Formats: sequence, C-alpha cells, structure tokens
Amino acid sequence: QVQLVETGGGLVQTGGSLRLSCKASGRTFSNSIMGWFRQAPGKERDFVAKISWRNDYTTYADSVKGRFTISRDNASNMVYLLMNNLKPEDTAVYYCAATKAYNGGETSGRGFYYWGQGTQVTVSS
Amino acid sequence: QVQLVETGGGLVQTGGSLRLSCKASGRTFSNSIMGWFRQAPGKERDFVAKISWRNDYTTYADSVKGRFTISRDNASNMVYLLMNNLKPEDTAVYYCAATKAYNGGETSGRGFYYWGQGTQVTVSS
Amino acid sequence: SVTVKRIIDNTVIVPKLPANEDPVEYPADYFRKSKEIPLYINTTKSLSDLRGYVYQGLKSGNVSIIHVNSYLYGALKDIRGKLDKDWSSFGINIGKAGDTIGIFDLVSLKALDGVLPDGVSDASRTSADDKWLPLYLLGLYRVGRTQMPEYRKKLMDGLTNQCKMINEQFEPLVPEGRDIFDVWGNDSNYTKIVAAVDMFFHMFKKHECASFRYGTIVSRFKDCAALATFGHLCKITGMSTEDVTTWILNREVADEMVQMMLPGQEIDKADSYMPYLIDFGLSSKSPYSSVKNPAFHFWGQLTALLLRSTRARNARQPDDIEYTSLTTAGLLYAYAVGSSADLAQQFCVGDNKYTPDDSTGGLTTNAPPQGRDVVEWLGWFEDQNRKPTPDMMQYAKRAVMSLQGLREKTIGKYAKSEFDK
Amino acid sequence: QPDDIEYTSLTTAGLLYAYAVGSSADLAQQFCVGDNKYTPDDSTGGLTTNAPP
Amino acid sequence: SVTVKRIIDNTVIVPKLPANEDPVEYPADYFRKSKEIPLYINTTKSLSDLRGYVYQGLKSGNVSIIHVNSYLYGALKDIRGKLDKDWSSFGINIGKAGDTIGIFDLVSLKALDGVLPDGVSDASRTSADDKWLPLYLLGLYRVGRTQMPEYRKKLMDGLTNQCKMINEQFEPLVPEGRDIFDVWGNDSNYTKIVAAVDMFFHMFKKHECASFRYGTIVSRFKDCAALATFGHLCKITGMSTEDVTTWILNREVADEMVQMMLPGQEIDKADSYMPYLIDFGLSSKSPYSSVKNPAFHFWGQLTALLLRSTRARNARQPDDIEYTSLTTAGLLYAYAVGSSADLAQQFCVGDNKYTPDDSTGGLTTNAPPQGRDVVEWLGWFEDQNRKPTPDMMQYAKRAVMSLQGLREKTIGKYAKSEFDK
RNA sequence: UUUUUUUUUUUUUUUUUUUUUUUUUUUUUUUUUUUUUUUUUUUUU
Repeated sequence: QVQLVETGGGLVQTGGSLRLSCKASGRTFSNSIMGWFRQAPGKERDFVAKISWRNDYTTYADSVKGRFTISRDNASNMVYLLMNNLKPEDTAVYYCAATKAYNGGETSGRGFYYWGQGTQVTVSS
Repeated sequence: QVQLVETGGGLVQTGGSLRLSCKASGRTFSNSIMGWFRQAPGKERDFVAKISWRNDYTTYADSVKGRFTISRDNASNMVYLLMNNLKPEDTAVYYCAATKAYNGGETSGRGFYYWGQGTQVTVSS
Repeated sequence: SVTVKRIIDNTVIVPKLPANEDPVEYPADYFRKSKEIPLYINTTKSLSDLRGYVYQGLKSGNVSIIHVNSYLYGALKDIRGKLDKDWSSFGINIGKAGDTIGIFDLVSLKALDGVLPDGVSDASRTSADDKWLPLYLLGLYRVGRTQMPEYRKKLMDGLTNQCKMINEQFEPLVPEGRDIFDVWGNDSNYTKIVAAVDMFFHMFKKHECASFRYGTIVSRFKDCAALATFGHLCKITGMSTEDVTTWILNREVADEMVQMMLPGQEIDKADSYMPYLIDFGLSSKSPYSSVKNPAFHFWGQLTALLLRSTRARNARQPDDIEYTSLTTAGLLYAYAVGSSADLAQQFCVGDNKYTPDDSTGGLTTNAPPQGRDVVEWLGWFEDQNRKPTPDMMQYAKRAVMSLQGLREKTIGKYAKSEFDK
Repeated sequence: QPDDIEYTSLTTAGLLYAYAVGSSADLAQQFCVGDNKYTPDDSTGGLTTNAPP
Repeated sequence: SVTVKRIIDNTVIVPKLPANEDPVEYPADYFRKSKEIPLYINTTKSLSDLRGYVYQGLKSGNVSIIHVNSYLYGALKDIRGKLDKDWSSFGINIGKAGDTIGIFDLVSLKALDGVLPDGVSDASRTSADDKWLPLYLLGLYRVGRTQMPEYRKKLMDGLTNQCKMINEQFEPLVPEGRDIFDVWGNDSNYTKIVAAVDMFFHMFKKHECASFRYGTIVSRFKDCAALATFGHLCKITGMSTEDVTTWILNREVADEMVQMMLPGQEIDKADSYMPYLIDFGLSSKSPYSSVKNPAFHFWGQLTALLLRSTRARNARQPDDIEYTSLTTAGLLYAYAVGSSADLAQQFCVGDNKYTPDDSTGGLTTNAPPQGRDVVEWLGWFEDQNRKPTPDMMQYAKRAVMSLQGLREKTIGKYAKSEFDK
C-alpha cells in the first residue's frame, strides 16, 4: 500500500537543528497536500506545518513560525521539515501525513488519510 | 540478444577513482531507465545510482552522494558510472541494469528486467 | 465486505444484492462419479418395423422420440472402424490400438422401460431408406436449434445431402414440420445419440458415413463460445495463447480465464468427451460459454473486430458487464497489435540480412513501444494519463467505419456506434 | 422516467459518476510470463496537476 | 510453451487451445507406398449397350456413375498418341522416346465388383454419339463444381462446344439436371478418369480430341491455389521466385512457403502427376491450398491488388489470420515495387548509353531506396518508426480507389475499405 | 358559470427473462460468379 517513511530524528540540545525527511510511496501525490504532525506522550497530537500541492502554499502553527521550514519535492516523492532553533517544547514524535487527492488538509487532522509510523525528536538543555 | 557489458573495474587504493562503462545492446533503450547496482561480499545487491530517460533525471544512494556521477549516451548506447573519492565500503561487484520501455525503475530492484554479468571493484588502504 | 455507514448520523448500512448461484459443472467432475454415461433405449421392436414407424410418423405430425432413438440405434448399430492408435478419455479406454470399435462403444447401452406408442407402422419401406433416414433424423437436431426462419436453409442443404444419397429424396415433413423436431433436442437420449455420432466420426474422418456429421457437428463445443473466441483472438493477433493471456487487463476477464483454464478437462485433447459435455449430460451449466464468461467474449470479440475480423461483426454484446473498461482494454490491445506490425525478414539470398542501426542518437522519445509487450504498452498508456490518444480513437474509427449491414445487439454495431463519430 | 424528482441534481450526480467510471478504466496487468510485471514510474515530477483523479 | 502466472497470488495458469490436426499429404508420399494408381471399372457390358444406358439414363434423372465410367473407358480406350520425348513421373515410366501410349496408360485398370443393372437400353444411337458423349460427361464435372447461376454460364459453353461436333446437339438433361451430375464429384474412379484425360491431353495438345479437356482442365491444379498466387505475384511484381521469397516478412507466410516448396513433389515439372494430386487420389489434403496456406494467399494476393492486378480483386479473404501485419507487409512490398520502377535503357543506337552522374553530394535523407532490396527497405521502414508513411497510405488509396463492383468477403473490398477513405 | 398535464382506480414501470444459449459459422473438400485451344480496336473490301 501507500506508505510514508520518516527519517532524521534524534536527541539534540536547545538551539540545535534537525532535518526530517519523509518518503511517500504507493501512489501519486500530485494533487495531495503533504504535512507534518507531532505528539508528545501524555498530550494531544498537534499540528506543526503543512504544504499544499497548489504553489507549495505553506501553513505553519504559531509554535514554530520562523523556526521550521517545510518543503516538498514531487519528482523525488519526498517532503522535508527543517527544524531550526529547537526548544524543549518541540520534544515529540513527529508523523508524516498525506491527504488524499484534491482533499483538504486541516489542522485538526481532518483529511490526511495516510500516516507514518513516526520519528522521535528529543530536545534537552 | 539483449545484453549489458560492464568494464572498467579493478583494485584501487582509498581515495582513488574508477570509471565504469556499460555497453547496452540487442534492442533500443530510448524510453528505458538505466542504472547501477552493487553486490557486497555476503550481502544482497544494493542501489547506487539510476539515470532515467526523462531529462536524464538521476537518483543516487545516500552512500554515494557526492562521490559517484552517473551518465548515459544514447548515440553510443553506453552508461557510465564515475567513482571519485572511493572508500573500502564501496568494495563490491557492480552490475549494470536496464528497464523495459516506459517501465519504472525502483531502488529495491523492482523493474530492471535486464542485467549484466558485472565487474569487480576492490578498494583497499 | 467492509463496514459502511451514513455520515449524517453514523447509522450503519449493509449494502447487499440478490444472489444467484448458477454453479458451473466441469466434465471431469462427472466421470469421478460414474465411470460411464448411460443411454436409455428400447430394443423390443425390430428395425423394419421402426423404419415405417418413423417414416409414417414423419409424414404426419405425430412421432415418438423413443421410436426415432430406438430406430437410430438399430440403423447405426452395425457400423465399425479400426483405430490407428489407442483411444481413451477421462479414464475410460473406449478402444485400444488395432481394435475395431463401433459408434455406441462410447456409451453404455441400458434399457428404457414403460409404455410404448402404437405408432401407425408402414411396410413396403425397403432398406435404402436407412442409407439416409438417420442422416435426416440427425440433421433435424441442427435445424431445430435455430429460431431464425431465413436461417433454416439448413433444411434445404439437408435435402441436398439426402438428395445426394437418393436422387428422389423429398422432405417427409409438412411445412408445419418445423414444429415437430424442435422438441427432439429435449430428449437426453437423442442428444446422447448425436453426440456419439459426431464424437465417433470425428475420429474416423475417412469413413463413408462421415456425411452423417451434418447436423451433429453443432453438438461439438455446443455452449462453448468463449473458448472459441480465445482461439479466434489467438489467430487474428498472431500471438501465442500465453502472450494473449498476458494482455488480459480486467479482473473479470482474468477470473473467467482461470475458470476456462481449469487443468483437468482435456480442452487440448483431440478426440475427447469434453466438446460434447452438454449433450452427453456431462454438464448442465458449461464453463466455456459466453453466458458465464461475458466479459471475455465482449473483450476478445471487440479486440478481434478492431483487428479487421470478419467473424466478429455479428457476435452478440452480452449484458451486465463493464463496457467502458473492457472497451479501453480492447482499444489499447488492438492499437498495440495494429501499430506494432513486427515486420522481420524471413529468407535471405546472399546471406545478407537486414542489420538494424543502433547509432540513432536523436532520442525519439514519447513514441509508442516497438513491440507487443504488455509491460511497455501499459507504461506508455500511463504516460497518456490512461486516456486514449487521438491516434488510438482514429485507429478504431478507421477500423469500424465502412461497416455495413450491422445487426442489433451485436458488438459490431457497438464498436461502430462507439468509435465512428 | 419517474415523475416528481430532482432531475437536475440527479443528472449531475450520475454525470460525475459515469465520467469517473469512464475516465478511470483502472487497467492493471493480470498475468505475466517471465515474472515481469508493469512497474509504474514514480520519477514523474513535472507536476501534472489539474487532471482528473 | 512457457509458464504463466496470475500476479494476484502467484497461482499458475496454463492457457491451452482446442488443437486441430488436419495434416497435409504430399504426392510423392503416395508413390513410395504404391507404385501405381488403380482405376476400378466394369468391363462386362459392351460399348453400344452403355451408349444407350447412359443416353436414356441422361434423358431421365436416374443414371449410374458406374455406367458412365464403364462407358467412358470404352469411348476413350481406342484413342492413343505418340511421345516426342520420354515421359516419366514419380518413377513411373509410362512412356519412352517414341512409344505410342494410350489415355489409360496413366493408371492401371482394375475391376469393380458389385451388382448393377442395365437401367434402360437404347438403340438407333449411332457411333457419332461416341464423339460428343464423352465431352458432355466430362464437362458436367466442371459445371458440377460451381454452385450459382453461372452454373448455366459454363453449361451453355458445354453446349456451344457440342454444335462443333454435331450441330443438332441438345443437352439430354432436364432443368432439374443441375442436381444429377454434382453427385459425380464423389466417385473416385470418375475423378481419376478426368484427371487422366487432362494429364493426357496436356501432353498431346492440338490433337483433334483436345476439346475433351474442356471441363477436365479444372482438375489440373485443383485445390492448389496458393502457388498460383505465388506465380501471379512473381508475374505482377516482375521479380524472380527467390527475390519474391525474400519479401516474406511474416512467420506464418514463411512456414506456409516452406510447406509449399518441398523439394520432392515435382512442382516445376512440365507434365507430372502432381497437378492432379486430388482427383488421382494422391492426396486427401492438398499442401498448396488457400485453406492450408491462408496467410500466403492473403499476402500474395493483396500485394498484387495494390500493384493493380485484375485477378486479385475477386480473391476471397481467408479467415483467422493476421490481417493487420499482413496488410502492412503487403503495403511495404507494393510500395517498394511501385516506387522502384527501375527503368534502364535496353537498346542503343550510336553505342551511347545513359551514364549516371555520381557527382551529387546533397545529403538526401528519407529518400526511399533505389532498388527492391528487402535489406534496404526494412531499414528505411525502420526510419519511419515502422509506421506506413502518408505517401504509402496515399499510394494504397490511389491503387484501391475507383474500384467498382467488389464482391463481399473478397480482398478487393477489404483493400478498398481499408485504404480508400 | 366552474375550470386549466387532450394526468391519475389500485398496484406498477427494459413494447426483459421457462431453462440452455449467442457469427440469421461450419458434413468433408475447396474457394478470380478465370481458363478447351487460339486469341485481343463491339478496327479495316
């Protein structure tokens, strides 16, 4: 089936940076919105960034605006999240999400039919 | 009588460079994706580089990005793999791969109907 | 089966359809039950009695099928043929090497029991009638199976063959006679007779009574239409049965192909009980019919028509199938066989062959594949976003245009109505 | 044709459904010989958007 | 045969088709068995009796084929000829140098054993009736072969040739008589007789009774149409048999072409037993028929039609062949022959000939080859992406358009409906 | 004057279907509705 693979997490210090890569395979995502979510254990799964197929329109959560940079390459079938200026609050498990074709990608998790197992990101002092 | 003939392998020191040639013959590879794989001793064959027929779109393995330059010549029906800045990790048996027309080429080996006998590449200190 | 619910109130709904079993019976699933097929027949009356029995029974409207079967046994009973090789089918050795077998060595004669008709017997009917009276009775199995009145020129050609047997032969049936023998195909013993006739003379094609096959030939592969369109497609294209099996791109056509290619039914054996699995009562529902294999009949027949088939024009368009997907499949297959003619030199004089040129480095991409590989044509078809190119629809148009005299409910009128506009 | 129904909306719904089934032939290889199946190409990245699903 | 799998679950499938033997029998394979062909005939009844038997039996519908064979032997036995050189075929020295042989030297006379009456005796019939009765009986074979109102077209010439022998001749048969002598096609001894007549008069041409071979000429090369299309192609194209052989670009046409050209059937001998392999019972299935060589027939005939042949437009379109590939291979061939006129000066006056100019250095690309070599035209056709150029299809249109009165199921209507539009 | 589908009893809704079936295909054989031979302006003292 279609699956999304997240790589590039790890444990870093405050102020460092990580580069999450997501490989989407199994179908075509030409008209599909890509995105990233995260979940802290014991807390809700939340939204961080999303990028549409229309002109690569980027939508960020206020908790990461100016610090994260989401991008996508359709010829490579990948979507990256560049995590600059990390904080301990950014400690979570990050999941790659890809909505179905011509469908919206909302902050609540609406749409976003496909999900990845996730990659761990820990930020300490 | 379609076949791929690989030449150019050998034994070199660490940091040296080799050039691998692949003569493809028997049919027409105009709409075919060409590639290279390598078989480590005691390990299954792995992906290193593939060059498509659509604008020579190249895909590399993470183990060789920045070191190998794959190219092709349709007028000469040749496929080259330039191996600069070698490592002992690169010591393996390199095979040339070819794909049926308009058929995809995947890093795991899916597609790629045609293979060669291969050449030996040994890199020492 | 997957859970379905209505989004407005999360109410669960279970969509289900009225089911239809219609199980299919294979010939091999019969001989593992009974190691022989019985033929019920009545052996009390004599030959010379039954001759006039069915003669005067033919002249009038009244006639007993028990009389025509019990007469056919006596008329065709003392006929023989020596085998050139062993004959066996479905674990039944009906002959062996230089044996001289008869027509009814294929079935085990049993006895029919009950009341017999009086039968208004006639005398003065000599033995030369038995030269053609079976050929008559046999041929009316064919004539009675066609419902188009114009098509019953078969009765006229039966009159031609019998008129060849005896110069002064004349139809012993009223113009109402077309009502008489139609029910003859309903007596299982009669079908077990004609099937034994054609199955017999199919091995002995040199015998002087081979003309008796007239009328019984419609018993071979009766209710086996799709299996014939498979060979028709394997003949029009020119590709081996496996290569044509690879071009099956629909799920239903694949399931029906597996259903047809069950590997225990002797569909490749020359002289077997399989082609007569309907008259011999081996099967009540055939596995090789265009009724249980509609998508394959429509698919292969349309693909054949697009490749300039003269047989495919009048094939019937089955109901309740995916006409759209099947037509796109037959369109791609047909355009692939038409484009890739695959011309290659075959004979040489000075041992100089066409040597191709590989130095063509201009890269002529976005061009159709060079051969007939399913793998390449599927990818080329994916470059066109799985929508037929204008050269494909124009190819189909040029093949279905100038198609005249198209009957309704045929695939010829379907392709003509689909591609000629 | 039944009376007193929403001919317009029903015709548009059936139009989109019929155009979806007609466009998406969903052709897929079913049998293979030398164990060579159609492997689609995922390196198509020219962004062929604005095309039906 | 190669393994085929259903990729949904790695299940194995074996596509197989109902085979059909229909083997091919060659003439030389007959004479290695028996070194002579027997003719069964009855020599008991005298000649003048049989002349009335057949005459009054002709006036009515009843007439015995044994009577017309036994008669024809009497009416033709006295005729003999003398050879200019030796005559032998399949190792049967029927004559040598200046031997005076008879029409029945070609066969060996045996006796037919059976019961047979006198039917009707007739006197007053003179020996002059022996001058036309054989010609009539033999012509009735040719008339009996065809089946349509041109039956009468050949019959009326069967009459026209008799007023030459006796001005007051009139057909001694009824209008119903069209059913009478068709039967005669199935008597082996009759076919052997007519085959002996045509094989005889084919050597002694412009002998006063050579008018007899009218009606028996349809026996020479009966069931041998494909090789006639080979000669027709070698005549329409103007090339040699080998050069034409090289232009076969289809595997089926290659198999059939090797099937026809077996080196031991005397297919090039002037006067041989081969042309009569059907009626002389030498072969029950002919190797050179448009039924066992359909692809070569359709190819070699369509190519001739595109080259503006008149014989081709009425040739019949065989069933279950590769129509598309064969049409492309015929279009390339016909276009190569039509473009490569290959005009060359044949005579010179002041010993001055056309001297070509080799000082032309323009890079002429896509210019078709200069000759009719398959090796070059396959490369040029490869440059065209194996698709017929618009000048090719236009050429075919110019060749098939303005064709009028094309009978259905013929290659004329096929080429017109395929190219003209 | 009323009125206002030349709508409607009620069910109903392929001028579908016993079942089987699917070239208004086929005995075989063959397939220029070619040919005796000459011959070829429905030319000419």
